[PDB]
Amino acid sequence: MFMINVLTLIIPILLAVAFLTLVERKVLGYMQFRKGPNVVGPYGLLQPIADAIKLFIKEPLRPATSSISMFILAPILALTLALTMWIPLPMPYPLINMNLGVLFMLAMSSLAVYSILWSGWASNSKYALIGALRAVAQTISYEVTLAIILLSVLLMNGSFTLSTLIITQEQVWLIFPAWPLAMMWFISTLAETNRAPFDLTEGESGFNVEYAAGPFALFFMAEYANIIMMNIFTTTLFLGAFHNPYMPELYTINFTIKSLLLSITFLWIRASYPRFRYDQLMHLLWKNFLPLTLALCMWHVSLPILLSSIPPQT
Amino acid sequence: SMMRWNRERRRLQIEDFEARIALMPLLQAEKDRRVLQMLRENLEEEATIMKDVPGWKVGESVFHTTRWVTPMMGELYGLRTGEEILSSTYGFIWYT
Amino acid sequence: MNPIILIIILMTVMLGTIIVMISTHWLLIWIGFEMNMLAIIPIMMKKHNPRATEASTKYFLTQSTASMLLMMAIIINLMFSGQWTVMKLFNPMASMLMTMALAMKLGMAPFHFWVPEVTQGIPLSSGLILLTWQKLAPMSVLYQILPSINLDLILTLSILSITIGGWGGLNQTQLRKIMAYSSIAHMGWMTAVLLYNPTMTLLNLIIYIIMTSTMFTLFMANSTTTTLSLSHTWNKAPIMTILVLITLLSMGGLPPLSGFMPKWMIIQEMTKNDSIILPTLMAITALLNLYFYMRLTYSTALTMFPSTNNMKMKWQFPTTKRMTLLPTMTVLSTMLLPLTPILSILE
Amino acid sequence: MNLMITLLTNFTLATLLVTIAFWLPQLNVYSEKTSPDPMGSARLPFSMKFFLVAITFLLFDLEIALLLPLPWASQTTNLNTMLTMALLLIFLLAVSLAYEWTQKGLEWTE
Amino acid sequence: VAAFLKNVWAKEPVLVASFAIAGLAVILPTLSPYTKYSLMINRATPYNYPVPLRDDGNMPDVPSHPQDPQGPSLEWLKRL
Amino acid sequence: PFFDVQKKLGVDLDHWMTIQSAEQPHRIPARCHAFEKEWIECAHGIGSIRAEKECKIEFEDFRECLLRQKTMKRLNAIKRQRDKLIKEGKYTPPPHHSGQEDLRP
Amino acid sequence: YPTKETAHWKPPPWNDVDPPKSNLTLNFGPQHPAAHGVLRLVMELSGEMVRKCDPHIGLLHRGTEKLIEYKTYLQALPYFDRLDYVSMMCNEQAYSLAV
Amino acid sequence: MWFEVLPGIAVMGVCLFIPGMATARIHRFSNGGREKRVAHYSYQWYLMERDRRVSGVNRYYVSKGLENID
Amino acid sequence: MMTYIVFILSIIFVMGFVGFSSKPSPIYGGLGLIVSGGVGCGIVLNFGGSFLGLMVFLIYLGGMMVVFGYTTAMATENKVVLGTFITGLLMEFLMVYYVLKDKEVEIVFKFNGMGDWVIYDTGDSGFFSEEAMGIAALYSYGTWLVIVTGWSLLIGVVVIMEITRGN
Amino acid sequence: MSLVYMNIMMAFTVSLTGLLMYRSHLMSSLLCLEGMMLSLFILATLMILNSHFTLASMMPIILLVFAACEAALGLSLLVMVSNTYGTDYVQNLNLLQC
Ligand SMILES: CCCCCCCCCCCCCCCCCC(=O)OC[C@H](COP(=O)([O-])OCC[N+](C)(C)C)OC(=O)CCCCCCCCCCCCCCCCC
Ligand SMILES: CCCCCCCCCCCCCCCCCC(=O)OC[C@H](COP(=O)(O)OCCN)OC(=O)CCCCCCCCCCCCCCCCC
Ligand SMILES: CCCCCCCCCCCCCCCCCC(=O)OC[C@H](COP(=O)(O)OCCN)OC(=O)CCCCCCCCCCCCCCCCC
Ligand SMILES: CCCCCCCCCCCCCCCCCC(=O)OC[C@H](COP(=O)(O)OCCN)OC(=O)CCCCCCCCCCCCCCCCC
Ligand SMILES: CCCCCCCCCCCCCCCCCC(=O)OC[C@H](COP(=O)(O)OCCN)OC(=O)CCCCCCCCCCCCCCCCC
Ligand SMILES: C=C(C)[C@H]1Cc2c(ccc3c2O[C@@H]2COc4cc(OC)c(OC)cc4[C@@H]2C3=O)O1
Ligand SMILES: C=C(C)[C@H]1Cc2c(ccc3c2O[C@H]2COc4cc(OC)c(OC)cc4[C@@H]2C3=O)O1
Repeated sequence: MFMINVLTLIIPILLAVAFLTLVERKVLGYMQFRKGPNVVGPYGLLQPIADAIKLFIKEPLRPATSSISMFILAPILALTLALTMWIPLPMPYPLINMNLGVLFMLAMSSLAVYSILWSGWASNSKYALIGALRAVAQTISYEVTLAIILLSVLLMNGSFTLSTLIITQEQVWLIFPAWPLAMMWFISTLAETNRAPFDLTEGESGFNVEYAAGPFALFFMAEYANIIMMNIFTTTLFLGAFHNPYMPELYTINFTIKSLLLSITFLWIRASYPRFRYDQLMHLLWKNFLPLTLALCMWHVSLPILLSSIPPQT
Repeated sequence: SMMRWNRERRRLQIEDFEARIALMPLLQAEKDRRVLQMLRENLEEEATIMKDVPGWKVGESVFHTTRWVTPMMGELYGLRTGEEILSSTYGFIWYT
Repeated sequence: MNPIILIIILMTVMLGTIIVMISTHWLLIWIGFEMNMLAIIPIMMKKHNPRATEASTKYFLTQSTASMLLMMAIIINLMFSGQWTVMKLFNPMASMLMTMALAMKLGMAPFHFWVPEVTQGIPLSSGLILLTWQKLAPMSVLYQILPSINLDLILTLSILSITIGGWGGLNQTQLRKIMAYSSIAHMGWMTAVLLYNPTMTLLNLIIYIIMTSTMFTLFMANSTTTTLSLSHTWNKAPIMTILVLITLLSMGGLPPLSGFMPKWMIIQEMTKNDSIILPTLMAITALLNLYFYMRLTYSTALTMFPSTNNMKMKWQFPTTKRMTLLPTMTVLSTMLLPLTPILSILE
Repeated sequence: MNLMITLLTNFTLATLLVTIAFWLPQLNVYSEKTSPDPMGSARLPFSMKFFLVAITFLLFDLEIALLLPLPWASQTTNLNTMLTMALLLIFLLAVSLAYEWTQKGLEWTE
Repeated sequence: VAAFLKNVWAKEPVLVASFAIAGLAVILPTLSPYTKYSLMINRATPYNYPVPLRDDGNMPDVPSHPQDPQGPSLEWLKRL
Repeated sequence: PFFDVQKKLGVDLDHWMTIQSAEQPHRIPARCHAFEKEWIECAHGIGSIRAEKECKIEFEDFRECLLRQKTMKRLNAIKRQRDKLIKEGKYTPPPHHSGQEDLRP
Repeated sequence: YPTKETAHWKPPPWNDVDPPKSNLTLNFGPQHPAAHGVLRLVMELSGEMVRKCDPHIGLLHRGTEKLIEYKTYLQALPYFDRLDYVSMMCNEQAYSLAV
Repeated sequence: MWFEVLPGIAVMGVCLFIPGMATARIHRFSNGGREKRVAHYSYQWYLMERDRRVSGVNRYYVSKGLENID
Repeated sequence: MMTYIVFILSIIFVMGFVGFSSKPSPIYGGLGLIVSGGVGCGIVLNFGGSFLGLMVFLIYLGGMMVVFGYTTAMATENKVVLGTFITGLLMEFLMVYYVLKDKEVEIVFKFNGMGDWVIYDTGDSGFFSEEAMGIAALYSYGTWLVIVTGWSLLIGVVVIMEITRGN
Repeated sequence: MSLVYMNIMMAFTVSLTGLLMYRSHLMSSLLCLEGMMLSLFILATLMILNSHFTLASMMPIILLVFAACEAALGLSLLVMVSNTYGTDYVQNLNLLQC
């Protein structure tokens, strides 16, 4: 019975990631005064199916690798970490209800940079290794503000429990007392997933240009399996929905609608701006987000003490 | 809003803790009879097992003091099946 | 290096030594050693040349291995005692590991194999810091755990340090390596009397720090790092040859100099405890380091040398180098033996 | 226990899909390719700035590790001491950032 | 004092907001009247059992029942 | 040297994490709180030389609380004799040690 | 005391400084869209900085103006559409004003 | 026009609705028609194991009330 | 077999260290230390140290071994290795055979051969993890510890910026 | 005593012997050093959790933080060696033999 719960978690994750490609192409199409796919399925609904089948029957490279084993371990770690991020997400009840789900997700998302690093190792191209090192330094830069913003908010939560965060926002959204944290958090999750304006894997050649259609479709989909997750995590963190314990699907419809609107907000951001130069987003993290994030972390340390609003431990 | 709601949540937490406090003497009494039950059962089964061994004192304390020592996990669940052992030793850790 | 940053880093070195000296919890002992190592690494890389990077890497690896062995010793102490007081240990395995780890931090044999190299690669002021200030904290921890120190281990390490410091400096023309093998020999002399009388250990530590500080301060005052450049000192400043004469005679243990003071007292505290053979062969080995000191001052300090013409330019300029505490340290490193019962202030 | 079941299931599904991806087009006998990069064969030069941003991440991540028990530390009865040490730790993170700023450590990846 | 402040607010408004929020977070718990109640609520939260006292004969300030009028009360918390 | 700055200035830098018997958060006892308290109150002030020989019984009780070597040795002996009598067939487990009795509270 | 093994040991330098015993060169060839078509670029970088930028061209060199010498003026006119192929009638106008 | 993107968004929304409604129905099924017991803390685990003992059928969720006492 | 699971992880932990102390390369040495950190973290998580296990994942693996792999990438572009690997593996499996056939062993210390489920405690801790509140005590009882750790990290930043400059 | 402690100490001694006598990459020596730190973390954690000694629960984090800072320092030394020879082979660190 628990295995049925695991499968109804992880198979709809891959289906939602598949149709997120269609939603991306359609929404980017209409924002660009054109259409997205509408030929392959009715309203393009068979486009991700045809695309996944097309990739799975292309010839892989199997190049001269510095490591064959890490060439294999990069998609496996990517998909495994991209699927295990979803297991403490309370919607309204989680698969694994753990006391430290927030810190769990922070640690497992910190583990995701090894996919980028091993994919840069496995290609013998030294320029792909350079781009992988730039991607890793980008991701570990924005993990700092992820950790500190998340700590500042959990100072208003009371615990590391993700299901407590629904109880925290029963009166007000947590974007109202923490919108500067929310906007730096949202841009930092945008910079975590190598997503535009923070993507540096299409132009000055990325870390996963060595992969062609066997592992690539897996990498990509693991990457989008992070993106929805991060928005769902943002939905739990700043836009907490109403939970009726006798009708849990009210919460499930409400957080699903908010997470869809936030993933579409990612799509609507990448269709609206140019990219950063690499040192410009390093300037954005280390000189603009990090002083504000430290200042607001001091503010959210001292603020529940000065208002007598320290949240419950349990 | 977070001020009013966290003050309300601290009041609710104090109410839950006082329900716990009011239940704690009954749980303490049941726990005491639980562990003395398991120790007396282990004592009788040791008395019916450890007769072949020469020089054996059944129920011999390993401590030189005569103070009550809180029973260890393998003292209580030492002669029971592996299902109850695994439950009592990793159930809370493995719970979901 | 920015002088403010240099002051902050030297205060952090001092702060780590103070945390090791004053703290009652073993984790804070380990923290003080970590702080001391982390702070002393830039003092060795002051001049930024590859010899200092090699010396700092070797020093890092030895002190890091020693710190991990120290934490393993603390952890076995926690197994077998359930507590954390910096006092005697409650397991001979923790005793052995902590004695080994402190022997690695001091540079005692058989872990001496970094002390001549690292001291060679770093400047004279940082070598002064390494051979004087970095001895204070592990001698404090050895001072507090001596009810648990195995006698055979500490005496094996001590006499091995004395023999290797004796027979390692016979071959040496570099002044920093002579000071480093002298360091190893003096740490053997400090740790052999540790379980008998620790006040004489402290006496040897203070007299050693005074003589080593005198020698490195004269080295910085003359800018001499080799024997042959030390020979060119009489034609520039004749008093500096006299001072390196009397201080090297004191470090080997000549009477009536002050460096004869500790080790004589050490022999005086080892025959009380009915050990006759051990301080005998111990001072037999000290006669070998005194003997190459007497070659290194007879053959190459007293009888005056061929000079170079450019030295006659250097006659027209006096020393503007801050010779801080150098006359005080030179008087104390030579003329202190009539005040030998001052040692009771270290009880 | 159910957590290990979930982790093992995700690793199993990932290994299944990766093996099918690596070996379903290896059933094909497409063609054998010989195929005889911005840099040709030059050795990868060390970039000092990338290492500096990695170590700056590591040290600020340790300062984050010290900051992590604050939601539990807000529940203490010694709140004046706790608030003082929390503000001192975030201030020391800010001072490490200010020294990283003013000594030009955050330059060309600013 | 306002020329440098307007200059840094025109050049570096991120750092002005940062130093201002940091300064408020430092100084404001020393000025808030509610900082006393944080301490008071965190000591009123009963994580442990209220271990009873042996009645020696003279402890008038200790109640004999939870519903007795003497002892610590939480009416300051029920009102706020 | 142990320059006791903490006692000279009267400050508590690190005496609090030193022993298990100290003041813990939320009055949490250690598992060997009573044994360590007994051994510390035995060995207090008498010096380490007199403590190693005059407080041996408290220290053995406390070390055996920490490591439970005697308890595990006795459990090994009982479980091994029980396994021998199960292999020989001279003993059968009762229903309360086979899991057929629907536990008490 | 130099032995047989300790005989090649030269003394260390007098200032205790040894000698220290290069910049990257990239070749962004014709495999790239954000260069506007057919360009090779030999970059010489020093980290992030561009020390040198050497564009190699001729990847669309078609010998237009040798082909013009063997065609009439009317036949040479459509070559000018295909030079600046987002500025067709402007190049037509330039060549027409010339003729 | 712009309502052409809504079938893909609706399919993706159903795919995001399935895990939550699934785990809600499974937790109601496996726990006697009620929510899964949350045991983050050892007191919660102690009460839950005491429920498993007092139910008599080796299930924490089988609740016994005043009818179980005389 | 499930009762010995901590023990089973510990065996893998030993194997993992012999996996990388044989040292074929710093690349595979890093890979072995990451797998070893995962399994030793599982050991920590199975005793109830959930926050310390997530400190292994977030800070050791997710923070520091990332920097080791990063520096291995950027700075660092058999018989001895495989022999030391199989030597340590034979030593460890002979230790496992000894302690499983004897339920008692002495290499340096005396070690029981039953599982470590026996050595636990039978109590509860109410509405908190004791390990969580002990780590929360860093801000209330651990003042001097916070001071020396923050000063060491500030000095660590300063020291890294000194020695990486080369001037 | 406990049987998992023997395995953690044996892991510590394996990485200690891996540090000591190999004369290889410097990064491999830093990896053996941080394996020693990892085994110290696991062993301190199992002891402190075993004894329910609550105030020492912050001790392994300290054991992590300092030593990870230590690790950062070591990498910078390696990088300076990696800026001198082009390799981290420790047999290039033989200038100070004479
Ligand atoms: C989670 C739900 C959604 C959240 C909101 C996000 C949705 C909208 C997204 C829009 C598209 C964004 C695409 C990426 C853009 C990245 C670039 C960018 O914006 O850089 C950030 C820029 C960076 O600056 P810059 O790049 O504009 O300028 C260059 C930098 N200088 C000036 C130094 C040369 O701004 C910030 O860093 C601001 C971050 C948030 C600030 C929050 C301030 C709080 C206010 C406190 C009070 C202030 C008043 C004074 C004190 C009062 C005291 C009582
Ligand atoms: C190259 C190698 C292969 C690489 C690919 C595969 C590995 C990477 C992807 C998988 C990562 C696995 C991470 C597993 C542990 C995560 C942390 C964790 O368990 O936290 C959750 C929880 C803590 O919360 P709490 O509520 O306190 O616990 C219940 C107590 N009431 O704790 C619990 O609920 C405790 C449950 C019991 C203990 C769980 C132990 C899990 C197994 C150990 C790790 C296995 C993976 C090892 C490799 C890691 C990566 C290198
Ligand atoms: C029980 C134990 C309790 C504690 C007891 C006390 C222990 C004392 C241990 C003393 C150790 C001193 C180490 C050296 C001093 C520390 C700071 C330092 O290094 O100063 C030297 C300084 C460096 O300046 P810089 O510009 O870098 O020089 C390069 C040359 N261009 O400037 C120079 O280089 C100038 C040249 C002269 C420097 C001489 C310094 C002498 C210091 C030692 C004094 C004697 C010891 C104290 C008395 C005995 C105590 C035991
Ligand atoms: C006491 C309160 C608590 C203080 C500690 C906590 C601080 C929280 C934020 C942490 C920030 C960490 C990094 C800070 C570095 C500061 C130094 C600095 O940035 O100086 C350089 C800068 C000129 O910029 P530049 O060097 O060119 O850098 C590239 C950008 N152009 O020059 C500047 O930007 C000038 C900076 C100084 C002027 C700022 C004034 C702000 C005033 C706000 C209102 C009053 C707030 C009360 C506190 C007083 C603050 C001064
Ligand atoms: C959580 C929700 C998840 C939802 C995921 C699915 C979303 C999309 C759902 C399907 C949408 C409609 C698809 C219609 C496809 C085209 C059908 C068709 O007519 O194909 C015609 C083709 C050839 O026909 P022929 O007979 O040759 O024509 C000559 C006529 N004189 O004939 C053929 O090609 C043969 C028939 C092919 C039919 C394919 C239908 C789509 C299959 C998609 C797989 C997933 C289905 C849903 C799974 C979940 C529900 C069970
Ligand atoms: C996961 C499934 C079912 C399929 C669909 C799919 C892949 C793998 C990769 C991709 C993909 O869908 C789209 C295809 O088209 C673009 C076009 C893009 O830009 C034009 C673009 O920019 C980032 C991104 C993309 C996706 C992309 O890379 O596997
Ligand atoms: C070369 C070194 C290291 C030493 C050894 C040495 C000298 C200098 C001078 C002499 C010397 O050898 C000694 C040998 O034996 C005695 C014995 C003496 O008295 C016992 C005595 O009294 C003055 C004088 C002497 C020699 C003497 O003049 O420097």
